[PDB]
Amino acid sequence: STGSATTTPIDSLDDAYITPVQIGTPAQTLNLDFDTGSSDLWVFSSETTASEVDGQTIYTPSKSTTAKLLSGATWSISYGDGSSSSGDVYTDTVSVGGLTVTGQAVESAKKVSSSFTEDSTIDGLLGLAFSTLNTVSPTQQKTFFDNAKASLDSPVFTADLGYHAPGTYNFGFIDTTAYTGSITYTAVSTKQGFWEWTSTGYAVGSGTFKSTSIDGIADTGTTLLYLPATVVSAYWAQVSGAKSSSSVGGYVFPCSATLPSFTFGVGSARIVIPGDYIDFGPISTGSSSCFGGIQSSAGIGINIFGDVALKAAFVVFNGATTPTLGFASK
Repeated sequence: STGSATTTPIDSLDDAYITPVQIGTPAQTLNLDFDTGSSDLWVFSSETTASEVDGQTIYTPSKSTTAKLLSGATWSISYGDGSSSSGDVYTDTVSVGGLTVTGQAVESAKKVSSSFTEDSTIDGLLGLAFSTLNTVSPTQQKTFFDNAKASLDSPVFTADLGYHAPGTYNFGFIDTTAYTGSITYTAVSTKQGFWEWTSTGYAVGSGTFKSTSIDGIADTGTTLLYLPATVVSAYWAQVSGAKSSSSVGGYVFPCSATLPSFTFGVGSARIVIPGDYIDFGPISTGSSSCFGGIQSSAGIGINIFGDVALKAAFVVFNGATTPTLGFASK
């Protein structure tokens, strides 16, 4: 089997992407944030505290003929941005882009933190990291990918995120029309439950490439590119008037600037992030200070190749017995 679904930016900045997901019988379609940095499929639901729901579409298990309470199971998750959610668990039929899994754990939120409530466009998350990170207790549950894997034509999914445009998540096949040149594959460590890999270095603009190992994670659920402070300082030093602002919480730059590109290495290959991808617009409405898309990972404890980086590539998440990542230009 295969599946193919379009993923759509939630706003004009590409702060996140949503993908429609069918849950239950008859189908209830929710728009989920596919997150290769976590391993829980959780939804706004009929159980969510009413004051914490503001415009989201909810899953109502009582209206699904295939929903079953997973008795005694609970979940609770905290993300890198400080957000959180928790609740109880159903199993139900879940389809993505025509690919169906029966018996998928659908984590129903009883509580969500304010950032979730305030984002009306995201109805929940679909985690695509390794199932070792799944938070269900006392019986850990599998991701949608892990449950689909054995049925897929190939044990892979791909992320093809757009810049200010829709893109695609495919399951079970590699669309050879969706990228240019060849795909470079690189090793993955699953020791922390992430798609963790090592970039071979970077360049700023037209500058020379710096060969240096940068360990980090491929994380579709993180907006920005978080890299070591040395690398980030070297990038922003090329932008007149850029500075790190402790009050704003990262590097800002004059909205009048033209940003340089940023290149990262994948083995001997290179992915170029155009400068425009690094502009996250005014820090507050009408400001002439703009927020940067490359930020320091210092204090986060891991480097994160978030959407800023991944949207410059066609990315293969290879879930074979030994997982690997692949990157191609597009």
